[PDB]
Amino acid sequence: PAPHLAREFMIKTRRRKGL
Amino acid sequence: PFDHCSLSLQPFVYPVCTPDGIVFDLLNIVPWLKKYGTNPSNGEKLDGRSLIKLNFSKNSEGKYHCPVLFTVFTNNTHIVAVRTTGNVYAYEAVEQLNIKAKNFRDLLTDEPFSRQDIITLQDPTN
Amino acid sequence: CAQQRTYEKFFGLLAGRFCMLKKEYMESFEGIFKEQYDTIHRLETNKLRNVAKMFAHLLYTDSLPWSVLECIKLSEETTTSSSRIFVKIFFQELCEYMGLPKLNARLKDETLQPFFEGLLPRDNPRNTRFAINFFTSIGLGGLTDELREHLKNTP
Amino acid sequence: TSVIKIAVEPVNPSELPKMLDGLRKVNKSYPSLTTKVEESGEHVILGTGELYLDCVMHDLRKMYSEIDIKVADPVVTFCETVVETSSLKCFAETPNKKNKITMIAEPLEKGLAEDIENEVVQITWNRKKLGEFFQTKYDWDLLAARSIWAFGPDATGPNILVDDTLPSEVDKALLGSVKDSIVQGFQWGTREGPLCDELIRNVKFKILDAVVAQEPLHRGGGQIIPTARRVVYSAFLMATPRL
Amino acid sequence: ASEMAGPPQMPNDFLSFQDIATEAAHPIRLFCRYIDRIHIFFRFTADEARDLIQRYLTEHPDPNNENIVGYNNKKCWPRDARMRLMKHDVNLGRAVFWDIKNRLPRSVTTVQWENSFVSVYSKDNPNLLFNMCGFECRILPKCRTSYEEFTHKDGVWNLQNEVTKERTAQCFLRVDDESMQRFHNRVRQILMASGSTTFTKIVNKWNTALIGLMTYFREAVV
Amino acid sequence: MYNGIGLPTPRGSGTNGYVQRNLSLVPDILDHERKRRVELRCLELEEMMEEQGYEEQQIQEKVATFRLMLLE
Amino acid sequence: WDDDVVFKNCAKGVDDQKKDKRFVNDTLRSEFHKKFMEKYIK
Amino acid sequence: FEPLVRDWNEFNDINKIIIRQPIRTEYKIAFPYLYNNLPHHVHLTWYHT
Repeated sequence: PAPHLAREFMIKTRRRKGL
Repeated sequence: PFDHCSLSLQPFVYPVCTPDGIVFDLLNIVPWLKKYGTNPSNGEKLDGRSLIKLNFSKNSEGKYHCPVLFTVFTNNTHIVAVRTTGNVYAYEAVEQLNIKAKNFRDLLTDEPFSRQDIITLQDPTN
Repeated sequence: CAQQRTYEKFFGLLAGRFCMLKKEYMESFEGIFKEQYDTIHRLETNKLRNVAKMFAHLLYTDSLPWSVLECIKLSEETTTSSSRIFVKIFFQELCEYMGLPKLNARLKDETLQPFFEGLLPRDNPRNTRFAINFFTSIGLGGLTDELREHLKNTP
Repeated sequence: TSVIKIAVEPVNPSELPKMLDGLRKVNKSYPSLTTKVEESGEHVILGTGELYLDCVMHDLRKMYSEIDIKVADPVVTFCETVVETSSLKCFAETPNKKNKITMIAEPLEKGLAEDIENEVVQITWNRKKLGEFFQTKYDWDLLAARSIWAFGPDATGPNILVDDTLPSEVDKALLGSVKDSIVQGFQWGTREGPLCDELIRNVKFKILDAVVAQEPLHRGGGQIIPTARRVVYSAFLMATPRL
Repeated sequence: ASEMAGPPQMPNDFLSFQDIATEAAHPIRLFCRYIDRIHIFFRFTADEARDLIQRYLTEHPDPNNENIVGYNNKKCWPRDARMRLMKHDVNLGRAVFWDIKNRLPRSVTTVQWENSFVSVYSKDNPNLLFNMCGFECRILPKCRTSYEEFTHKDGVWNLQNEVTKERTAQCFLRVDDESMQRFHNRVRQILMASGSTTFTKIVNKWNTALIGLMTYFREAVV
Repeated sequence: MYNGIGLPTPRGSGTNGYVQRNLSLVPDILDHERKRRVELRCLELEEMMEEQGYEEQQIQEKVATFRLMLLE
Repeated sequence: WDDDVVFKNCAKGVDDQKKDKRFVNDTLRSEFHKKFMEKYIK
Repeated sequence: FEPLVRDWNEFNDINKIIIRQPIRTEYKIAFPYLYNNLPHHVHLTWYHT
């Protein structure tokens, strides 16, 4: 839901590239 | 991975970089040469005195982070170190502070280095 | 569920899915425990055991509110032997599932004091004694002692 | 602006050079197509929309490279910003503890940042015209305008680097010396981002206290940049990053 | 073997030791031999695992990192659930196997890597998989990557720590591919051999095959 | 919508192959800030003075009283 | 441990025995037949 | 119709995916080169007539 798309996106982007 | 030996293949206590590129912990590699003058990285026999050290910093959590940029190291990160220094930095900082400039010195100390003394110990792009 | 020969979690989980979809099942299941307990004396011990297991499963899955234990006013007079075996099987089961530690934490958290009232009855010393001894005989010595500590220091 | 992001990789890792020739060919054919290589092993394509990427992959798979390629599902590229002013100073003194930089940060108001993106107030102006523009347009302070050091990530970026430490600011000797690498580290931290490693947007940085090694020799020269970068990230983080 | 069997005056039973010390005094902790299938459960320390992997790489040098290729993990679980092939894990697998296969004179009997299967539980591998009588089982602790815990349909056993009486892991059960193929062939020969039986007898054999399967596996079937 | 379900052909299944959905689905900061507030006041005072008199004594006089007033 | 074990390494120079690369023109003594037989009979 | 013809991967790692809206067969057909691996004999639909 809405409150946590930012947490989700940053986590996913870091697990994708940035580690 | 970064923090794993090669004769043991488990976590490395005191890392000792081989001049070829394979890290191997001396707490193991001492006996491997004391019983076989060859190294496991290549069955071609080699020197022991050639073993350079490696000094890896730690963060507020203790994870082995690069010196200058403070980027916590992972299993994809490209990590190069200065054989003339003994400290290990991220390939990005080492390059774009010694490739953008011409100052092929150290970055943690003012130790000048030879531009052949950077060995890249782990870089997925290879 | 009750008429079967031995338990399997199918019926509990199915009712659980219904009550977890809408409330009316939660309502009807609190009522269910009420009346089932009150008229349990009619079940032969296998179906009584299966009802006891069913309610234990619901309670530890938290499909029923832990309030419903309000009903066991655990005097000696106010309870038939059949009701006593129901409490025995029920509590054996709860302890064997969440473990004595989590069971103890549950029964010892405060907000459920009002409902655990008659279960941990301290007002009248007679049923206090009997309750404690029953709980011991079945083997909940921990809650037993805590309450006896209370009672011995009370007089 | 191409914001849609698509990762590509051949099925048989043996086939990487042919894929790279394919990516060259498609870069040659398409004017705005962006390609990148993410350290984590990815060859990444930046485009504008689903149909754009569809026809790019059409030209890729069918004509330029007849190799078989797996394609990850799309995502967007993000930016990073703040909502609020930094609450305390985190401050980097270079490895040899010779120069200390205290600098804190805050969110820019849309109007300016969009103006910087529109090139209204291009910094190839002189400080006079900058201040004119600024004090006029956004109730900006004039000594502020004189303190406006840089814009960051590249020639025109929404970020703004400004120094305010008057009495020691009158150490304009070693300041005016090192300001170049100071802004180099600013540009680096701003192109590289703390949160996702994405270009940060709409931020104001204020250098408040710069201790400099007397004669800031190669000590300052080389070592100051990573210090400046950690300064940027630390202010940013310290009081309030956001996507 | 004598520590497992216990003193002749007071034997132990299937998997029991007389004391925790004599239980922990060795890498082989459990052993079961069904008529000619062998199931061993090893628990190694860091230094024991290290000595093993040295003594194995010494005598089967692997420079090009080929140890990963031959391995077999189970292609029936999801990808979150089979073994992960990290160099240390696959090397400890093959070292344990290469050690067990040297204890047997080759002229008496042997042991084969293609017919054997080894599973390692590490800090890289949270699931311990194995395959007993006809069942394909996978054990997952709760401390490990089990952020969400649940009960479920009866494919799942909740294993109890007998000392403190609380659930510490779960075993997920499935039917093995060899058993599924056995059942398929049973039916194949019911059909093949049925132009000489009556309808009632064809159904009698279907009924026997199907009770035989369902009453043995029983929740692995689901 | 065929989303990875049902037989790619309902030929050899012994069924019709119908698919429905699961219906049961659901204080150093303070110090810094205070110093800067006076520092911003120092710069504004010095410039204000030079515009209203750059006689350096005029500037120093106005700025000094301003700095002292702020600190107190 | 490892004391009480009877047979030390039984496989020292076991280095792959090139019949898996020979071709014997004899139907019953070939590698294909030996593997077929060993796989299908029990 | 019947299917025209009939291992490991590192992209597919689900911990790396950002799932907002479920990708349906309409999408995979509208953009057969962007939502599809191994498209062979694929005709390209588009029209805005």
